[PDB]
Amino acid sequence: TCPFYKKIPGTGFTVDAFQYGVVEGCTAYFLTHFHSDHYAGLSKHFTFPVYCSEITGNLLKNKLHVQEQYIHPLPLDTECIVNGVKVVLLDANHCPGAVMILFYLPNGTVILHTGDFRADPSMERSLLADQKVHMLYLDTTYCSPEYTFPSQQEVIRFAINTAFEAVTLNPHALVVCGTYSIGKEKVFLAIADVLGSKVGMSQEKYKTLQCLNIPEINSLITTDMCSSLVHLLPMMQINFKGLQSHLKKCGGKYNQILAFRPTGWTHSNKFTRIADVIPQTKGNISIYGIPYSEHSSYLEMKRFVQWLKPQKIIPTVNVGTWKSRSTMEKYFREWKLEAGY
Ligand code: NI
Repeated sequence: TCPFYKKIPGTGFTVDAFQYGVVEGCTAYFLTHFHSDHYAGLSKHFTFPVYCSEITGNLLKNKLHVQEQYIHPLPLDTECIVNGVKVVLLDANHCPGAVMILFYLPNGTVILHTGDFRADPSMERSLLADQKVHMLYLDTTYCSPEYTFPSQQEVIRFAINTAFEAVTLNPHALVVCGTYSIGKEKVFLAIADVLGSKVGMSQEKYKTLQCLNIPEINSLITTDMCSSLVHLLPMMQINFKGLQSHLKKCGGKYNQILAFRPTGWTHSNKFTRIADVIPQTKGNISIYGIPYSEHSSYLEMKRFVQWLKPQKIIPTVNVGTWKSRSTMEKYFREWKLEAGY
């Protein structure tokens, strides 16, 4: 059944709750972003109102074939009334179209639902600065102190420098980047930009990217693989067997592959820095795992929460085990005692 952490009290609303059939008493279904664990269950047969960003609405229409009459896109940073309740959508700094949602309950309670987010100090100057938030539904993906990772900017500088050096040393090297969802587009766009190439990809992935309102996108991507020296493949294909296979497909146009796997966290984060990362190499193929995250580090999460000073925190990630739930509750209490709320 629908878990309590997907329901907004005092309303008929649910958030990211499309796989339970009809939720008894739901009058509006919000969707924070287009990732499959969140939209799971939506299709052309859905007949309840879906509230979301413009970009998530484009993906629902074009990829899932949800009918236009059930898609309700809302502008960001704008007070809107939904079924009698004031809401605001905020940029979540996750993937394209991803939002946080502020609910203003008729009784005066204010609720923030972060969806999935990567906390940033810029959020401290949004419409959140303007009133008190009582209850926080929090993306706790990386809620433990071991989870450090570099800034997105640091990671993209590493990727750009690595690729430019490799291709300038060997003009017959191909760059491949893995993907299995929307998000982390800066990785392949930044590398293609420094190399004066468009990124080449499958017709399905091109269609997905043409839904994201990225400025000048027609100048940056293509379905013509041959004309491109940055290819995107399914993340599954980013291994030596998959890459040797791919290289055969290019008809001796290339003699070397340099591949990127943008992971979340991996345990080499605890020891090694970004300047010191090394690839796995077999033959003329080298694979770099780069820690490009679209979720909060522990410290970023902690700063946001200590700034916001909520009365109550409801985790939305890692909630399935008693050990995880207890660990999280211990950090929340530490944070509240340190900051004095
Ligand atoms: Ni997500």
